[PDB]
Amino acid sequence: IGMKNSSGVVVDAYIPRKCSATNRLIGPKDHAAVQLSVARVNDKGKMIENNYVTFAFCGAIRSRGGVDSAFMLLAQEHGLME
Amino acid sequence: PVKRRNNGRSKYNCGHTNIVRCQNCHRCVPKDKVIKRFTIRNIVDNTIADDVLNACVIQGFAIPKLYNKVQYCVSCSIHNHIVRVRSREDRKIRTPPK
Amino acid sequence: MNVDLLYPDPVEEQRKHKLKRLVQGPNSYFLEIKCAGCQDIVVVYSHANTPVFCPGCTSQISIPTGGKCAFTSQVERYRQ
Amino acid sequence: GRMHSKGKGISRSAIPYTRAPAPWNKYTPEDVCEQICKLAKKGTPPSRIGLILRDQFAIGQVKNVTGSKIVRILKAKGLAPEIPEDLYCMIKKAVAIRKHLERSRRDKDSKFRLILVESRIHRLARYYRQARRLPPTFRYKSDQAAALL
Amino acid sequence: MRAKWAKKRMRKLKRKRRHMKARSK
Amino acid sequence: VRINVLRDALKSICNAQRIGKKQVIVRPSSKVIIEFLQLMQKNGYISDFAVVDNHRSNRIVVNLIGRLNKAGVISPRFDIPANDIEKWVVNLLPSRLFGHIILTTSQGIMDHIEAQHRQIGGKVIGYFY
Amino acid sequence: WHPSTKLGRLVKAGKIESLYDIFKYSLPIKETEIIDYFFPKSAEEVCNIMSVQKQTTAGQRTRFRAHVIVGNRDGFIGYGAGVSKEVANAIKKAAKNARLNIVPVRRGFWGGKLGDPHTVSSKLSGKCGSVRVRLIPAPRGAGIVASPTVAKVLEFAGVSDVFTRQSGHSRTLMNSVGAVYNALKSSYSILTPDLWKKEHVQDIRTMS
Amino acid sequence: QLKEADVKKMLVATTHLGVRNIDRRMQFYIFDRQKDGTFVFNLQKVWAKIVFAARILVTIDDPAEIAVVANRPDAQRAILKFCKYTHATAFPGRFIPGNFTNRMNPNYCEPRLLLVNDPVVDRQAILEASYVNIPTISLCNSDANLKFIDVAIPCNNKTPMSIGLIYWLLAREVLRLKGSISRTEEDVKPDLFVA
RNA sequence: CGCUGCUGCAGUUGAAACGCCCGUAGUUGGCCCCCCGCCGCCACGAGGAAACGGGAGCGCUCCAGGCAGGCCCGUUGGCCC
RNA sequence: GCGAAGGCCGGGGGCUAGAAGGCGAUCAGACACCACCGUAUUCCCGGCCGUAAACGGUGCCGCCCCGCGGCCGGCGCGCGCGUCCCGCCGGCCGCCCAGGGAAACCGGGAGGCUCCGGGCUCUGGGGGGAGUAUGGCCGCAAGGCUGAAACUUGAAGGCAUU
Repeated sequence: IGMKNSSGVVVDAYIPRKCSATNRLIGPKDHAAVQLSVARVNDKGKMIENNYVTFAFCGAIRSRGGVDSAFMLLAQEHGLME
Repeated sequence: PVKRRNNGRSKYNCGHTNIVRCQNCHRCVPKDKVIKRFTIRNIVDNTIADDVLNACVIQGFAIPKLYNKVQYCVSCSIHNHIVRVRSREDRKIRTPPK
Repeated sequence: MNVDLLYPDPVEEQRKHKLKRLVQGPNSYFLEIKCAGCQDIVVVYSHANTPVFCPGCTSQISIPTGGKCAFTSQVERYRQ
Repeated sequence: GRMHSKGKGISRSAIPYTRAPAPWNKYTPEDVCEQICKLAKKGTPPSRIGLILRDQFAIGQVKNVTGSKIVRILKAKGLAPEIPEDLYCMIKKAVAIRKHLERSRRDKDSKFRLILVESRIHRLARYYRQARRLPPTFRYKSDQAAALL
Repeated sequence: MRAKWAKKRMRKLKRKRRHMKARSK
Repeated sequence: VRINVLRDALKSICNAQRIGKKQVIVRPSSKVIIEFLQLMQKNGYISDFAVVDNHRSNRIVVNLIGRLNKAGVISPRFDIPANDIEKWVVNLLPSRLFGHIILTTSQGIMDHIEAQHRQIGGKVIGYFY
Repeated sequence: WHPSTKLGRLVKAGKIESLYDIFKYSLPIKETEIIDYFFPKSAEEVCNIMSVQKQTTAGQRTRFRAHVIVGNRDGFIGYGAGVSKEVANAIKKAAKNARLNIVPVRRGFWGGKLGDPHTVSSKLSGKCGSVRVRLIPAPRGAGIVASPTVAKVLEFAGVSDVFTRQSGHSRTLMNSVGAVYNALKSSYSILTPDLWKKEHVQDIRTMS
Repeated sequence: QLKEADVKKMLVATTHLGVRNIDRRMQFYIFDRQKDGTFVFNLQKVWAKIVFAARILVTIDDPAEIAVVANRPDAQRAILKFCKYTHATAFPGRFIPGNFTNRMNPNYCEPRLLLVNDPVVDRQAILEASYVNIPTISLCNSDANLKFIDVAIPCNNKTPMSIGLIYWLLAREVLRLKGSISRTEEDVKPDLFVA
């Protein structure tokens, strides 16, 4: 990722996360944006497995209210929780 | 500024409405903008209703009601307190209050 | 639900207008129907507005309507 | 949008994807072409010839069953309308409003509809004259329209 | 209605002016 | 009347991205819109585009990955000299390195960067960044 | 320094470091101390001060409005606004707000890609009231081509090359400065093909 | 993972019956309509919601950092029982404007993730949570705005028995998913949660 | 001065949508055939005055200049418009 | 070609209101408002006129565009089945998330526009002078349509807030 310089080393600086659902860069002042994590579980003795898939949703997505449907959809297509 | 979306009138899909006159002022007012409060009252006041009801020699006749649609011009309505000047916030309310 | 486009729901497509659809298609069909006098089946449009006469009883079997043609005599159902 | 009105409506006809003849239908191209020819003997207009084939016979689409449209069948037999039906139907309407106007001189609304209908007859005639489906000599006037119908 | 009253005043001047031009033809 | 098919298609593409949807349907299919989508797909702005056969004028379902900011059409198709393919770049797109103007040329409908190397000039179809 | 917000505690702790990692997580900063901890820059300039009045039974009541732009000379810009009955107090509120809204600037190349980033990363657009601003990437020799107020914001930003176009009542400094700030603030949310690749313990607020 | 005889659990809860107005965002969770007008949710979709809220819940490391809010009087006993089982801070009645955006608010708080009983009267909590990057998880009936609500749980929210039960099913799973309590076994009847 | 707006203005209330409808010029036209004929189009050609402008070389003491100069490409005075 | 009202012309008609006129009360003065009487008018037929805050102060055709309603006219679906229910198309609308805008607000646009280019017409370019002068065309007239300049001036105006 990053804006590479002619020498082949990224110059840029901080790299913003992109919202999982709509791929709009989460901006520095996107205070509304949140990045919750869903816990994978074992077959039986369901327990936190020490690794959480990480999912980001920007505030514009949040305002639409689409995050809840997109979040459910995101797990089912990606498997993971659903 | 435009005070009301309605424009003070209920004209929708029309260019002209039938004129009516203020009952008090006699100003010609398009039917859409008239205040139009219908009233169903009693032929005599309640204070006289008891005495008239006792007076009648007929077996079961109630004081017969009077039905009139009062239509008022805007000025006649605000002066006679039929309608009140409200705040920009409450101006939107449409339900008959009180 | 992951329901998407290019492969859409048939029931959902029917409710949508014939031309506002991925493929604009007829909303009308042909009807196999059987008259009281004659047991042979006459194929008729579902929305015939034309006066249509039975091949048997002289009177027309088609009553024209705003949508689907109503019938006056005996009725069969579902053309095959 | 309607040419002469501020009205928007869509009530079209949706031809099927299949351009091939239906299985239940038992009419050969000659069988329906014969019906088209006898319907021309009755004088029925091609819009009605197409409707009659659709409902009394089961040929909902003529071009699917045959290889050509009703007027192509007629033109091959040289039995097509001399004045294309669309113009002719407008001309009937223009004379019908004009007849009513002769009795009533105060129907300004009726007069207005005449200007719109007449304007279509002129517009369709210029296209028909350019295509040569109409003789170039043809002119729709108005007073002489009664004879033209 | 000062605009409607200005137009009427303009008209009663233009008619006077039109009369004056007519005296000299 | 529907004079510019491309404009309607590209505004629908950009409106669907602004809400954020995975598939959009374009009401009229034109071989020029199909080529425009292809140039964008090769560059990676968009994904698969599917042309449903209406048997009338056809439709297109374009899959949106979410990376397109503004895609537009310059109407009238104006005539761009080769010594002006650079003038259009600064007026229309953001940064010389990012963004693509498609211009039709006798050689074909190609992005400006390719045309600039070929030393050719054509007629602009539209800007996708 | 007494920290209050989780970030304020972590910054003093050294658990959370570099403003760039708080901007990545897009979190608000509620204490100017966090900006002071990150930046030991010895640049803060008050861009104009304006007297404002409210008619009352007495008459006009004068308060002053001050706008201060503070910028680490390269990569982060902050513009802040504040009010009070005396100008000095208002300048403090505006300057503490200016730090409490310090934002990153992407800074890319006009096309001379080689060493240091010299220009805005793409066309930058900002709108405050009527004022609408466009910052255009420019060749290295060509400098900051802008009006003296919007040029100060660009120096404090450290964008060496920029062609700026300002349209509106640009005479309103609050709006002109705001519009350039808005353009620079959104520089880090526009997708470019170089950020098209994809990607809990790493999270900044995960620390608990 | 719906079990056997919900008739004495979620169907006894009346969690399925929702409201007479349906939001577009709640259409998937809802199924059929009764002639009187009520819309009835689908219970396995609510099980897939119960475990899903639990997944975000077992992600946060300190449960007291997670908070839970309600303004509904019937809700008070339920949130408190949820506070007794999982150790999560309570926010009874008014959330208080500026609780999350004013340091000078005497109770300035910063919950890692928020839980709101409904977007009907616990709406301020969802608005403020947006300003400070705080996720929102909420139980929702059919007429529910999902604006700023990151995850939603179809939940009657009308019956006190339904509000309490939703929480008991939710509370059991988060303890079972952390593993702190046993899982997949034969405990309190949610009647303690309901008031 | 984007207060003339091709780029690039504005017209609900700041100035400004004709009261409406038909309508000729004018302007604008859905999708559609891979292969050429004429277009426009675009690329590069020739061929076209210098001055000027841009530009090569050159210390008029610097300079505005001027084509000079140095034992020298066929020493220059190119080349672009 | 049509085009409210007022007006005009040649006839009919003439109840009601009622420009003008007259009048009683006012008030410093009202000749005005208010009361009373009242001519043109109102109304009809045959022509003129060509104007209105002729308004949604929003040209026309085309596209996508977010929910939740009401009404309206067709059409179809379900069910035992009722002017029920769900849709579809077309019209009238309310509220509105984004989006936009100087805001008011608009969102069936005033959105998809400084990130500025779907097509066509019309109009504006600080305030006045002035919609005047003059010429033209048109009308019986009233006037309509077109339409300046000399000259004067630092604001006029929009929408918000105390």
